[PDB]
Amino acid sequence: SKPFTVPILTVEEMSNSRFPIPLEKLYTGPSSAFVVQPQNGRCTTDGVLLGTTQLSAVNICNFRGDVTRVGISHDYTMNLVSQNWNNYDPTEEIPAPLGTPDFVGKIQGLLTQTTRADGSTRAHKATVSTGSVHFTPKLGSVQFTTDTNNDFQTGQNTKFTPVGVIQDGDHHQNEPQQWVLPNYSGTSGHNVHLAPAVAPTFPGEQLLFFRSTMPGCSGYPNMNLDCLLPQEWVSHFYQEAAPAQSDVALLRFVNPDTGRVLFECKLHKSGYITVAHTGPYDLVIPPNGYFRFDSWVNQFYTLAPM
Amino acid sequence: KPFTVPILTVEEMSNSRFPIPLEKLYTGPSSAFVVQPQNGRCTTDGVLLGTTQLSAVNICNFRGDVTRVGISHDYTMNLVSQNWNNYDPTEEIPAPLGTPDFVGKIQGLLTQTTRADGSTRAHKATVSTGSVHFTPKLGSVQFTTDTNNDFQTGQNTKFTPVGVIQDGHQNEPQQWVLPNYSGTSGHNVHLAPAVAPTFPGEQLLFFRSTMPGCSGYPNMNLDCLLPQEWVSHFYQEAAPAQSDVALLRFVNPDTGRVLFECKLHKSGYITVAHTGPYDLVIPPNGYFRFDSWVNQFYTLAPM
Ligand SMILES: C[C@@H]1O[C@@H](O[C@@H]2[C@@H](O)[C@@H](O)O[C@H](CO)[C@H]2O[C@@H]2O[C@H](CO)[C@H](O)[C@H](O)[C@H]2O)[C@@H](O)[C@H](O)[C@@H]1O
Ligand SMILES: C[C@@H]1O[C@@H](O[C@@H]2[C@@H](O)[C@@H](O)O[C@H](CO)[C@H]2O[C@@H]2O[C@H](CO)[C@H](O)[C@H](O)[C@H]2O)[C@@H](O)[C@H](O)[C@@H]1O
Repeated sequence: SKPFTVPILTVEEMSNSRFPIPLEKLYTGPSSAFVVQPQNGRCTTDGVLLGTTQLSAVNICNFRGDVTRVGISHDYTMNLVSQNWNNYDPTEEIPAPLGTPDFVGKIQGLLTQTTRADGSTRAHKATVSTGSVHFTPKLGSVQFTTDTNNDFQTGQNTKFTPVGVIQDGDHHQNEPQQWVLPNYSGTSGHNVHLAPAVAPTFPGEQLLFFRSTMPGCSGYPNMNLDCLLPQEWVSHFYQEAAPAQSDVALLRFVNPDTGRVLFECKLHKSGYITVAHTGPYDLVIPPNGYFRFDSWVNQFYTLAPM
Repeated sequence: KPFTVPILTVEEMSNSRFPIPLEKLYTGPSSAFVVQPQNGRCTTDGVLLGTTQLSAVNICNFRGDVTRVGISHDYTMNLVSQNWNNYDPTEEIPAPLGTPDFVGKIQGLLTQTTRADGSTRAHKATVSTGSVHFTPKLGSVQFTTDTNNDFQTGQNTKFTPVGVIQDGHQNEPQQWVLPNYSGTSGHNVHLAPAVAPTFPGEQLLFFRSTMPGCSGYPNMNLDCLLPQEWVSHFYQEAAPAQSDVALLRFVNPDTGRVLFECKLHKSGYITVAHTGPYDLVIPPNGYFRFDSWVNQFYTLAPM
């Protein structure tokens, strides 16, 4: 049956699967203090999409719909539609629309709008607070704070394009909280249909993360953003749909110039990586290095230490 | 190695000329103007062309340090690469990889971090690619912003694009007019070639998106020759071309029925047999499938 592979793209050639920005580096660290349960960048090695994961990075943390002003304030409610402007279905068995933010934080960008009848357009700086009780994407609406109280029109197609994150408070880097899921239905109900939490189980192991730095837009935010799989790996597995022959795919990270293996890791078939290391470590890698699938192993495979 | 194209549907893919999803397929005449985009250019055997790079999220982004123009709201950015290292103007490319390849006013947010204390900031900003100060091949561009004092010198600064504006209707942007990458100081160099159908009865097939509009009455259509995912696929696979033309069938997998066939030229663009403007009608699960290597003279069934 179809041989399994991972892409040959280098880390810096790839994209974060949790926000529309490039990858910067590989990082491993302790996760015992967190529940690591992201909903974007979740895909099995056989190509089954999980959580809120969809196929292109450009759609992540984007929103579309019509807007109405909240009272006489600068806030606007967006009634969500799908990526292609068709109705959103809240009864679909997913946690929230595909691409919905999967962390608690205040994401800043531009809210843009076109008036269909005459082609007039407009844009305003806007922020969505995903920890707000008004963040209810599973129910079909989210709220934005904007720089206007009267320029947006009702009944017109409106898009939010994300740019970065903000923070407010004396406790610097206290938000965003990248490992805290929002309440997709607000106070109305609990989250449903989630991709599972992941954790290392084998002695001496940690998760391996693909790390980016989100742009900061105001205050003193925590800009670190870790994903479990690059977006290009999600797309690759989805298209290849190569069957998993065991629970774990052993990958070697290779320098293509010398041919030498730098380290090895375990790609679990449910779509995340562990390495043999303890503590925070920014991996020291050559920029042309890439991952290579070598063989099908089990969960108890003892890796060469990082 | 057998040549293939991705099995992704149109709406699962991204525009290779701006960081937005694909929406639809369009064919029309293009004899009256020059089709020479520089992003989304790649040969079927994986050679990147023009200003093309590998991820959609880096297109029309800019990074560098900024300095205010006088005491105005405009800022000059001295460009660096995606990972904050040197841009070399002597490299034989038209401009940095990912540079905009149309004349227009692109609006987004200009963001900055002060490294010493982690303070951050963001301001609405526009880059006019038809401006004499749009000189990315020289290493700099100019932004008009909504501040005249908040940006600091010597600090990492990023422009994230969102959409386009217009002044004066739908007269700008001009998607098929390349900017002058060196301004008035020199002519464009090292360009991916202009494209045109050569076989009678054929037209280009375009992968189309709508750029968000941010002010005025802009022309929001944006057509690319190859989805970004196809660029990335060919780059990785590097499958040899057995002729100059790959025959693709667009298939509805619900039925196994072929909806239309098209020619994917080795140098990286598609033609169909049709005369006139046409918005293609496709099922949501439709996709392109490579069937065989043929020649410039193979007659396509009418689209
Ligand atoms: C940390 C600063 O963040 C940005 O400024 C903030 C505004 O975006 C908004 O949220 O209001 C707060 C408080 O009014 C702003 O913070 C103040 O900004 C000034 C500089 O203009 C001083 O730095 C104060 O100490 C901040 O409290 C951003 O525009 C600014 O440059 C800073 O990064
Ligand atoms: C077409 C309008 O575009 C946007 O408004 C423009 C501003 O973004 C800025 O460029 O200044 C111009 C002219 O002062 C603005 O155009 C006017 O906007 C008013 C409404 O505020 C009227 O529509 C005029 O006819 C425009 O000339 C945008 O915010 C606005 O909603 C319109 O789409």
